[PDB]
Amino acid sequence: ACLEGCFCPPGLYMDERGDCVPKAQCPCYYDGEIFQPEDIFSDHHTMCYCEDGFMHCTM
Amino acid sequence: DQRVSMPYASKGLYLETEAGYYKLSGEAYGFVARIDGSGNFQVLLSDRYFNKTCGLCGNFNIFAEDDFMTQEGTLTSDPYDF
Ligand SMILES: *[C@@H]1O[C@H](CO)[C@@H](O)[C@H](O)[C@H]1NC(C)=O
Ligand SMILES: [Ca+2]
Repeated sequence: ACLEGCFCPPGLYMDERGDCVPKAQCPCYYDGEIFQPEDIFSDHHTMCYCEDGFMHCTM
Repeated sequence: DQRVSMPYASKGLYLETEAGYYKLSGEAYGFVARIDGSGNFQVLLSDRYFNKTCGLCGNFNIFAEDDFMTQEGTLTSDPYDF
């Protein structure tokens, strides 16, 4: 719905640590794992990275 | 970081100008680079590195479809993330 509470402007999205931040340093939550904004990441067979909040996996 | 004059020939790398366009030769190390006035990098390279040099200009093989083998070594469909 259209709820009531404490938000912050649209350019800013919420961080875990009480502040809200732009989507530049908005981490990824891949498989639960809280990856930092720049974490290149791969097993032998996959290839994955966190860009701006979304987790860009390939194969 | 020290700006040198031109031409220049240290360490087996003659740094010359040919046809009004700049050249960098490494015939001992098997390559010849150059640039034009507009700016168009070019790299001539021997047959010694056939199926060797893997990078941004791809391998020196015969094929042309398989010459995206990443720094891991992975045939990719995208010419961009490569
Ligand atoms: C290139 O070298 C690789 C690795 O040794 C080998 O697997 C492949 O068969 C070679 N390809 C050609 C065209 O020689
Ligand atoms: Ca090739």
